[PDB]
Order: sequence, then C-alpha cells, then structure tokens
Amino acid sequence: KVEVNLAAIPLGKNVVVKWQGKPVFIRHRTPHEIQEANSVDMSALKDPQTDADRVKDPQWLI
Amino acid sequence: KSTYRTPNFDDVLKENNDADKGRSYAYFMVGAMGLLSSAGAKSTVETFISSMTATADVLAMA
Amino acid sequence: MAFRKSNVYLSLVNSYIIDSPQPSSINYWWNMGSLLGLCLVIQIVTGIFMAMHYSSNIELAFSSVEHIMRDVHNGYILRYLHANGASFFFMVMFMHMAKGLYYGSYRSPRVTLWNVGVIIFTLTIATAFLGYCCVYGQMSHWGATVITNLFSAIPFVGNDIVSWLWGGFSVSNPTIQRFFALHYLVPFIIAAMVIMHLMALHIHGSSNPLGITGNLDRIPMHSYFIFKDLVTVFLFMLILALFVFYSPNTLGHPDNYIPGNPLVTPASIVPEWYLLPFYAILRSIPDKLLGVITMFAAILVLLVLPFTDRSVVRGNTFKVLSKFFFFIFVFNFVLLGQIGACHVEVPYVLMGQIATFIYFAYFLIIVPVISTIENVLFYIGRVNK
Amino acid sequence: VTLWNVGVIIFTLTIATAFLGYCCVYGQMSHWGATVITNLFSAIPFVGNDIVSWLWGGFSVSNPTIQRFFALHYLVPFIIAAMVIMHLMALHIHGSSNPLGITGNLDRIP
Amino acid sequence: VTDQLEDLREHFKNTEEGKALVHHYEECAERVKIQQQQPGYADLEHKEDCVEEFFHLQHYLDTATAPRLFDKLK
Amino acid sequence: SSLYKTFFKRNAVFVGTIFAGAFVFQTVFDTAITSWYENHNKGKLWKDVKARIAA
Amino acid sequence: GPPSGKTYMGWWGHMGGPKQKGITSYAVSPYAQKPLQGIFHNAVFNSFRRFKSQFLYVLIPAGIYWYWWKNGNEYNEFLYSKAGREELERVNV
Amino acid sequence: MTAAEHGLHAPAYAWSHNGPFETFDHASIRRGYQVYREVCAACHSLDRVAWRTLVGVSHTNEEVRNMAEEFEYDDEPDEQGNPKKRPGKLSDYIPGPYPNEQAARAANQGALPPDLSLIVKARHGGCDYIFSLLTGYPDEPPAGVALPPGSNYNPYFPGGSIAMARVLFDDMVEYEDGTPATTSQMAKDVTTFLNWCAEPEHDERKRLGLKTVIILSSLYLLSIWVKKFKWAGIKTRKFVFNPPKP
Ligand code: HEC
Ligand code: HEC
Ligand code: HEC
Ligand code: HEC
Ligand SMILES: COc1c(O)c(C)c(C/C=C(\C)CC/C=C(\C)CC/C=C(/C)CC/C=C(\C)CC/C=C(\C)CCC=C(C)C)c(O)c1OC
Ligand SMILES: CCCCCCCCCCCO[C@@H]1O[C@H](CO)[C@@H](O[C@H]2O[C@H](CO)[C@@H](O)[C@H](O)[C@H]2O)[C@H](O)[C@H]1O
Ligand SMILES: CCCCCCCC1=C(O)C(=O)c2scnc2C1=O
Ligand SMILES: CCCCCCCC1=C(O)C(=O)c2scnc2C1=O
Repeated sequence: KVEVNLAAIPLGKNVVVKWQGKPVFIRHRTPHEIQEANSVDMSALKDPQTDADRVKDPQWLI
Repeated sequence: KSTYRTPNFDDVLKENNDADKGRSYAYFMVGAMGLLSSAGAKSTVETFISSMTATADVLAMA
Repeated sequence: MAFRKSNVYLSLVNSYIIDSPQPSSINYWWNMGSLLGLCLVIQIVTGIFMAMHYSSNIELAFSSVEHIMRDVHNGYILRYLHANGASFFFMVMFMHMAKGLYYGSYRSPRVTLWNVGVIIFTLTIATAFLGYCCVYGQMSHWGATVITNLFSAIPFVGNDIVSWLWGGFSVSNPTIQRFFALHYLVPFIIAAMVIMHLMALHIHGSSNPLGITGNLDRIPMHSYFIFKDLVTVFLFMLILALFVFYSPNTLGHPDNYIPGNPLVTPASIVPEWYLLPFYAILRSIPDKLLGVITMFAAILVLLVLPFTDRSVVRGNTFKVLSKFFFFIFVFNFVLLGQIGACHVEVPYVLMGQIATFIYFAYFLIIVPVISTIENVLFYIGRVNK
Repeated sequence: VTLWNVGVIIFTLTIATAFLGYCCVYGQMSHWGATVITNLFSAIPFVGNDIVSWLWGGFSVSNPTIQRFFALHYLVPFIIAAMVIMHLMALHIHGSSNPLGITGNLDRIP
Repeated sequence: VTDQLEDLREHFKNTEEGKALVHHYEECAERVKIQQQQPGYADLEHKEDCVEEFFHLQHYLDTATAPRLFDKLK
Repeated sequence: SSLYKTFFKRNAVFVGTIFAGAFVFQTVFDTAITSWYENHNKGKLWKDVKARIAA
Repeated sequence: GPPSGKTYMGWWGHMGGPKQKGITSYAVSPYAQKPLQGIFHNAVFNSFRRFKSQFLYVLIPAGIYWYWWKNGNEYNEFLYSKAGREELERVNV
Repeated sequence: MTAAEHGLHAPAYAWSHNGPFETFDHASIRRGYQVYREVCAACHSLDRVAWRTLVGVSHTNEEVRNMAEEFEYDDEPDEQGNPKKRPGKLSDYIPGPYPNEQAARAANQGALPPDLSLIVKARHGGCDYIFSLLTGYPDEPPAGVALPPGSNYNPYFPGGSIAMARVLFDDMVEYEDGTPATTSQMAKDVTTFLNWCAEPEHDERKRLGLKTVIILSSLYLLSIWVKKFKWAGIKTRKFVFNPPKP
C-alpha cells in the first residue's frame, strides 16, 4: 500500500513510484490536456473508454 | 585402352633428384603443427585451472 | 579383427569417426557440423568454470559477473569466450542450416535428420536466452519480461502460466534463480539431442554437392576429413580470438552494463543480432495473438520443406531458378534483421511486412511452383516427341 | 569384467556426488566434511598442500569453496548418467548372468 | 593557457565552409526571435527551432577538430 | 631439405621431442612478446611513469 | 543382435551401389609428388572460375536488396528532417 | 527519428589506447584520478573500484594507502557490542558522496548521478562520447529550444536536455605533474581513467591477444599444407573406362 504526496508534484510533470514491484504513473494534467482526453470519439479507440471511466479527479491521471 | 599403359602424371610428379624432399617438408609441417598445438593446449589448460586459484579480492593480509 | 573394431566402446568411435565412408566430393560446407560440436563444448566448459564464481540472487547476479570480470584470474577471458562463443554458435548454425537448404539435405531419406535439427535450433535459442537473463543487465530484465509474457497470448490460462513462470508478481528473485538453474540444464539436453542427430545421420550417411548417390566412391573419415576439419577448426578459433581479445563487446549491448531496473525500460531496445529477424516478424503484426503465432511459425515452417520441394533431383547445384530464389531468401532474411534494428517508423514498417510475406512465401509458394516448372523444363529440353 | 569395472567407477562418482551435495547445506557437518575430504589430498608428497589451497580457492573452506562445490554437484550426476549408459552397453553384449551360474542360452524369455 | 579545443573550433568557424554554416544558423536564429515576439507564440504547436542548423555547424566542427585535438594535448 | 635429415633422418618427429620443444617454445616466445610489447609502448607504462615520479 | 532396418548405405564391401566393371583407377603416392608449391602458374588462372559462374545468382539478389534498403533509409532521413515534416504528417498516422 | 532525439554523433578522437598494440597511458590515468577526486567525486560514486587496483597502475602502494586512510568505514563491533569506525585499507572500495539514492536525488534537483565504474562500456560511443559530452556544453542553447528549469543543453546527450551542468573550467585543477589543466586536457584525462575503471584488464588482454593470434595464424596456415599433402593421392587420381563385352 503506497502513499504519494500530490501537493509535491508540479504542474505538467510525470512522477513514477513503486507499488508491488510494478511502476505507477502519476501525471498532474494541464487544463488543455484534460480537454484533449475528454474530446475523443470511441470509434477511434480499439479499447473504448471515456477519460471519466479512467480518472476520478481530471487533474490526476493515475 | 590397355590397362598396362599408365596415364600421364608428369605434371604432378617431382623430378626425383632429391627423393626425400616431400617427406622432409611434410614431416616438418606435421611436426611444427604438433609443437604449437601442444603449447596451445598447455596454455588453455593452465588458463582454466588457474581460474580456480584465490581471487584478487580474497588475498587480504590480516 | 582390429581392436578398434571389436571393443564395445571403440567400435562406436570407429564407425562414426574413423572408418565412416564419406562421399569423396563433399566440400567445406560439410565442415560446419564438427564446428557446431566444438561450439557446444566451448560453451559447456567456460560455463561450468564461471558457475563456480556466479551467484543467482537478484541482488548479486550483476555484481557477481563483474566479480568474474575483475577478480577471477583469467575471468574476463572466460566471460568474453562464453559470450562471443554464443554468437559464433549461431553464425555457424545458420550456415549449417543454409547449407542444408541449398543442397536438399532435408529431403528423403534424411527427413528425421532434418526434424531433429529443428528441435536443436529451438533448444539453442531457449538456452542462449536464459543465459542472457543471468547477467541481469537492463536488456536481461526486459527480455525476461517480454519472452515470458509471450505466453499470455494463450486464451484463458495464459496470464496464469506467466505468473507461474515468474514465481511472483513480476520478473524478480524467483525468476532469475530458476533461469540460472534452467540455463545449466538445457545444454545437456542439446547434447543428447545432438547424439540422436548423429544416429539419424549414420543410417544413410552424408549427402554430397552433386545431390546424387555417394555409394560408388567413398573414402574413410579417418585421415581425409579429420585433417580437413582441422583446417576450419583453426580458422574458427583465429576469428573468435580476434573478437575475444581485440573487440569483446562489439556483438553485445551497452545497456547490459547497467543493472536491471523494474521501473525503466531503455529508450532504444535492440535484441541480440541472431534474434533480430524474429523480432522484426513479431513487430510487423499489429495484433498480440497473431503476432506471437506468426513468429513461432517462422521456425516451424522449416518442417514443411520436405513436402513442398516438388523437384525430382536433390539440391540446387544444377538449377538456375532455384539458385536465384535461394539467394532472394537469404538476403531477405538479412533485411528482416536490419529492419529489426530500426525504429518502428514509416518506410521500415511496410518493408518489414513485405519481407515477412516473402519469407513465408518461399516455403509455401515459390519452392513448389519453381521446382515444378524446373521439372518440366528438364523434360521438354531432351524428349523428341 | 568390463561390466564390473565400469560399475566401480560409477560407485566412486556416486560417493563424490553425495559428498558435494552434503557440503551444499553448509551445516556444521558440511563444513568439517568439506575440510577433511579436501585435506585428504595434502597427503600427496611435495605439491599436496598446494592442490588443497587450489581446491579451496583460498586460505580455508570459504565462499569460493561452497560455490564451486554446488557447481560441481550439479555436473557430476550427468557424468554418472553417461557412465550408466556404458554400463548398459557392456551388459548387452553378453547379457545377464543367472543364479545357477551357468549358461542362459537354452531357455530365455522376453 | 587557452583551451586547445576552443582554439581549434574558433579557427574553423572562420573558414569559407564554417562561415557558410554559421550564416545558415544565423538566418535561422533571426527568423526565430521574430516569431517569438509576435502574438500567440505560446499557442502554436509548430514552434521552429534551429537545432538542425546547429547540428550541421557542430558536425562540421567535429569533423575538422577531432583528428587534430590530441596532437596538441599531453 | 638436408637440414631435416640431419636431426630426424627420414622419420617424423616423436611426441617426446614435440612435448620438450613445446616447453622451450612457451618460455622463449613469451619473453619475445612481452619485450616487443613493452618497447612499443615505452613512455606510457607505469614503469616509465614511476621514474618520472619522486616520493 | 536384433535385425536391422533396410537403408540406402551399407559398409565397405557391401556399400549398396551397382556392380562395377570396366573402370580402372590409378594413383600416385603423395610422398612421390612435388612438394606443395606448384599450386600456382598452373593452378591460379584456373581458379576463381567457380565464382565467375555463380556471382550473378548472388549479386543480382544482393543488388536488388541493397537498393531497396538504401531507398527506404534515405526516405526515412528526409521524413524526419525539417524539409519533410510536412510529408511526415501525411504518411505517418 | 529526429536528430535532437538521437543526439549529435560523437566524432573519433585519436586516443593513445586505440589500436591492437596499444596500452593505456598511465600518466593520463594518474591525472584523471585527480580530476575525479577534485571535481566528479562530489556527485559521482565509483563503487566497483577497489583501492588496491590503483597500486602499480596509477599510484604507488604507499600513495594509495594514504588516500584510503583519509576515509572512514564501519569496523567490527567492540568487545561490548557498540558500533565503531576505522580508517580505510587497500581491501576497501572507493566510497561515494551519498549514503543512498534518495539523498543523491535531493542534492541534484531530483536527478541521479550514475556510478562511473562502467560508464565507458555502458554507452555507445565509449570514450569519444564521454569526452564530447564534457567539452560540448555551449554557452547558450540553439535558438528556439525551450530548455526546462534546472536543465542544461548539450547536443551530444539524447534529447539535448541534461541535468548535469558544465563542471570543467580552465585551470580548476593544479596537476601535480605540471601539465596545463585546460578543460580539454582534463576531459581527456578523466575519460582515460574512466576507461581503465571499466576495463582494468585492457593492457594485459591485448598482450595475450598478440600471442594467441600469432599461434592460431601459424596453426591455420600449417594445417592447410598438411591437408593438401594428405589429399594429393585422391586429388590427382585418374580413371579410365573400357566397356565390358556382353
Ligand atoms: C554534481 C554537481 C556533478 C558533478 C560534479 C559531475 N556530474 Fe556527472 N552527472 C551529474 C548528474 C546530476 C547527472 C545526470 C544527468 C541526467 O540527465 O541523467 C550526471 C551524469 C553524468 C554522466 C552520464 C551521462 C549519460 O550519458 O547518461 C556522465 C558520463 C557524467 N555525469 C560524467 C561526469 C564526470 C566525468 C564528471 C567530472 C569531470 C562529472 N560528471 C561531474 C552530476 C554531476
Ligand atoms: C553453468 C554452466 C553453463 C552452461 C552449461 C552454459 N552456460 Fe551460458 N552462462 C553461464 C553463466 C554462469 C553465465 C553468466 C556469466 C556470463 O554472463 O557470461 C552464462 C551466460 C550466458 C549468456 C550471456 C552472455 C553475456 O552477454 O554475458 C549467453 C548468451 C549464454 N550463456 C549462452 C550459452 C549457450 C548457447 C550455452 C550452451 C550451448 C551455454 N550458455 C551453456 C553458465 C553456463
Ligand atoms: C535445421 C537443421 C539442422 C540443425 C539446426 C542442425 N543440423 Fe546437423 N545436419 C543437418 C542436416 C540436414 C544434415 C545432413 C547434411 C547433408 O549430408 O547434406 C546435418 C549433418 C550434420 C553433420 C555431418 C557433417 C555436416 O556438417 O554435414 C554433423 C556433424 C552435424 N549435422 C552436427 C550438428 C550439430 C552439432 C548441431 C547443432 C548443435 C546441428 N548439426 C544442428 C541439419 C541440422
Ligand atoms: C561395483 C559394481 C556395480 C555397480 C556399482 C553398478 N553395477 Fe550394475 N551391474 C553390475 C554387474 C556385475 C552386473 C551384472 C549382473 C549379473 O548379470 O549377474 C550389473 C547389472 C546391471 C543391470 C542388469 C539387472 C541387474 O540388476 O542385474 C542394471 C540395470 C544395472 N546393473 C544398472 C546399474 C546402475 C543404474 C547403477 C548405478 C548408478 C549400477 N548398475 C551400478 C555391477 C555394478
Ligand atoms: C557422416 O558425416 C560426418 C560425421 O558423421 C562426423 C561424426 C563428423 C565429425 C564431427 C563430430 C563427431 C561432432 C560431434 C560432437 C559431439 C559428440 C559433442 C558432444 C558434446 C558434449 C558437450 C559432451 C559433454 C561434455 C562434458 C559432460 C564434460 C565437459 C566438462 C568438464 C570436463 C568439467 C571438468 C571439471 C574440473 C573441475 C576440472 C563429420 O565431420 C562428418 O562429415 C562428413
Ligand atoms: C589435444 C592435445 C594435443 C597434444 C599434442 C598433439 C599430438 C602430437 C603427437 C605428436 C607426435 O606423435 C608422433 O607422430 C608421428 C607421426 O607424425 C609418429 O611417427 C610414426 O609415423 C611416422 C609417419 O609414417 C613414421 O615416420 C615414424 O617412424 C613413426 O614412428 C611418431 O611416432 C609419434 O610419436
Ligand atoms: C524465437 C524467439 C525470438 C525472441 C523474440 C523476442 C525479442 C525481444 C523483444 O521482443 C523485446 O521486446 C526485448 S526487450 C529486451 N530484449 C528483447 C528481446 O530479445
Ligand atoms: C570414500 C571416501 C570416504 C570419506 C571418509 C571421510 C569421512 C569423514 C571424516 O573422516 C571426517 O572427519 C568428517 S568431519 C565431517 N564429516 C566427516 C566425514 O565424512
């Protein structure tokens, strides 16, 4: 069980942490990135998912 | 053709003025090959065996 | 009779190495087999001596290899010999295989001989790979990760076989330790397989460059071929020596001098040169399952050749169309290798896809079509009615 | 006779194998056994103590010793296997003997 | 003393070939700063750089200085 | 070549003479090589550097 | 021993070939032959012949593959330079 | 792939150790060690190198002993169990500036200065690359390059953005042998010393190679001659056919 301090992560930066020997990605997304993510049609994805189905808070991709 | 009439070998035969010419060369060749081979075998064997001797990192003088 | 004939043990040696009747006309292409035995010995010997100083634990593996490099007397000679030897093992194997392809060595009555050889090739690939993982460098870790994941492609149980193979959540300490145990085991299975290869070879004997019978003019293995084998054995050693002492790392990857890291995969991954053609084939199929199936098929397709070769004569010596296409196949293979070393970028992806097509088409379309056409040409060029 | 002599070689190889395996546990008995058996070679005049420091790979039974013993314990069993094949080859030329000590050629069964 | 590499680089930046190369790079740098001062540079997704032109220069320099730099060092 | 017939006389060289020669060769050759090698790299070796040092 | 399966190769004295008759071979001891040095003047212009008949079967397929490789490479270089960033967006995705 | 991503190709400098018959220059190794101690050691460890390996290579037995003793290592606990320190001995390994990975990143904006023990073998380009990287920092990045805060530009490094600033400047080291410590002279030195760290067997390996190649070459030539002799009877063999009457 790993704890990451989000308050420490900058704006448009990528942070990587270890959890069960597997790498965990965490990106603090910019407002533009959040739009790019939620403005894509399902027909363009081989594995259909809305950005909403994947992130709880649009600011944090985990 | 008659089997008693031996075909031409002139192009191959050495004009025998020195009978033991080819013998001396062949025997020298084989001999040098044996010499260098034995030296190599000795060096190879020694290389493997000495790899079992004390390593550089364990010869500490307490 | 002579003692070498009557003794239970010596007669085996006599029949295989001394009195064995060989076709008088075989050329230097027939010297690769002995060279392959030599390679097998060099790999086993240098491997056992290094095993004396090696630790399989994931926390010590990399450093123990450095220990072999820096502290063990003549240690670097052992490692560079073992490492460069693996490469030379494949260079010689490809030539052994190509020689068989060109002369129709795979044809009846040597089918069993050819099939056992395919099994050996597979076992050798598996062996070298496991050895590669023992260094536990950056390439090692990701290779161990990719190859073991290859099994997840199997429907239903696939991901299970994988966690099983790993012995945990990911490539870790149970993985590398079982890989070392396995790397030591497999070479002895290859040895046993090499004996079966030789048994199958002994019943009908070697073929020859003319592709016809050798029964009318044979000469003893002893003297003639023992001394001819010596010529290539020394040449083989000279060249290996040049790499071992003068350019030991040219056939390796710099990323393997960096300890494995579970969280970071190198920006540029280029597998072992002898796996590149297969890596390119894998990469050319935009589907996971189909990708691995086609790669494995690139090896198994070798089994098809005895049936698709429709010719009535053995070998390409007297065949214009077959010789030409034989070389298209050879250079296509090299191309596949070159594509494998490049990035997945525009001109390369399509080139990779076409080369893959050509590779399989050689066995399934070109050979059967061409051999049939050549059969007919041979006929109508002499029959007067 | 050949059948019997190959068997003696196998017996020796088996003793050597079990002993090396015994040393891999590295318990109290292991360490002293590794010490005693390797010292057995110091009995050889002149070079004897050298063969020993060589076998140990150092000043005493240590990390170079146990690691080479493991490598060796893995190797030898495959040599026994090859020796077992030669044993069987020698057995096949004349066949098994029987409790009566005489010929079996007049009445054999598959 | 003055650094042997910088000495050789300077000497080569002043040849007919080197001047031609600094010029092409210069013409790029110029064209770039003009694009930055204009409105909307921040949002353009087509911002040009002169790395390519810089690399050509550096390459020429490397080609000329590499076989000579060590004859001057100890 | 009569030079051969003086030492071995129409017979090949025997193992013993081969082994004996091999031991001689191993020493002579190694000295010849180490010599040529060190001379070729004169000025670069530690031997050479140790002389230019005084402590 | 147990009966053995029929093969296409025998051993000295029963190799399996057809009955030979009429053919007569001749040979001279290697000991009586000119020491290895005559493999020139008489055996030099004759050599290299067994490659003047073959090089085409090797050269053409090689040539074909070399040009194909060089073409695709030079195209790649262009695509990733400045001049080709426009065509790159066209052929890429 | 764009040139900026691959990185500028390092050119070929004429290293005195390039060539089948060439040894390292031990004077250069010696100087390089000083540059490492006075500049690099501040952020880079050299974990795989043991003090003893310096003896007879770049320093005397005495010199290395003095150098090792300036550092402290954990000794075996005392008669009562309390931990205690101890000066260094030849058997020890050269110590690094940081106690752990986390402290190493903290002192470098979050970047991790890699261990230099194998650096020369762990990068395509080898010596040419290390040297080029060290002496290739431009005063200003090329026009248009948006360099991230805390980063530096270097064309030889892939992607151009490196977390290591230029650290070599003219005369920042006083070479004990008198040599002018220009930035290129120093880069040339550390790199040579770093090559030795990664390939300590170098000089010896090439000597053994010369012996090995001469014997095998000779053996190869000799075998050809022997083979031809042994084959002469078969090679010159001649046949004649006389059709048997019915
Ligand atoms: C701390 C202030 C440093 C000093 C002093 C030197 N180096 Fe360094 N180095 C440092 C960091 C933070 C990094 C990481 C760079 C990154 O972006 O990851 C490095 C890296 C290197 C490398 C590796 C570069 C690579 O190709 O990956 C090398 C080869 C290197 N450094 C060499 C080097 C030498 C020889 C130094 C003394 C002359 C030196 N560095 C000083 C931080 C610091
Ligand atoms: C224990 C005996 C042993 C045997 C038998 C053995 N190896 Fe290894 N091999 C090792 C060890 C130990 C290593 C790790 C040291 C090293 O990297 O060389 C290794 C490493 C390797 C590597 C990695 C080389 C590198 O880059 O460091 C390859 C490839 C390899 N073996 C191939 C082979 C092949 C092919 C064979 C046999 C046909 C073989 N090995 C047989 C022990 C063995
Ligand atoms: C995919 C095929 C294949 C592989 C791989 C293979 N062989 Fe063979 N081998 C053959 C064929 C077919 C022949 C018959 C050659 C002929 O007579 O035309 C052969 C013949 C031989 C010969 C006889 C001499 C010669 O070279 O023609 C030896 C010895 C031999 N192989 C050894 C080996 C060894 C050792 C290995 C590897 C460890 C090996 N082979 C792997 C196909 C293979
Ligand atoms: C010191 C002697 C010796 C040893 C040890 C030895 N054998 Fe035997 N073995 C013999 C003799 C002698 C025979 C012949 C028995 C007879 O026919 O009277 C024999 C016969 C056999 C037989 C035939 C059936 C039987 O039991 O009589 C087999 C199978 C066999 N041995 C297997 C092995 C294996 C497996 C090993 C050990 C790994 C082994 N032997 C070790 C002496 C030995
Ligand atoms: C019909 O045509 C033929 C033909 O039949 C043959 C046989 C050959 C000749 C070639 C061969 C016979 C090749 C054969 C090769 C093998 C049998 C290799 C078998 C392989 C092995 C790896 C053996 C296993 C070895 C070991 C278990 C021991 C090694 C380890 C040791 C000694 C450890 C020692 C430890 C310590 C502490 C000292 C031809 O050239 C040929 O051409 C026309
Ligand atoms: C794998 C380790 C390699 C070790 C070294 C390699 C083997 C070297 C063997 C060297 C010498 O072995 C030697 O060979 C020559 C043949 O050339 C033998 O000679 C014999 O045959 C020759 C040739 O017809 C006769 O002239 C001679 O009178 C006869 O004694 C000699 O009696 C033997 O003693
Ligand atoms: C016949 C089996 C062919 C093996 C193909 C796998 C090749 C292969 C990959 O696909 C890969 O992604 C990585 S990452 C590090 N090494 C490798 C590697 O060897
Ligand atoms: C055939 C070999 C017989 C082995 C005899 C050695 C027996 C033997 C000892 O003599 C000894 O002192 C010790 S201390 C721990 N283990 C042993 C042991 O096995």
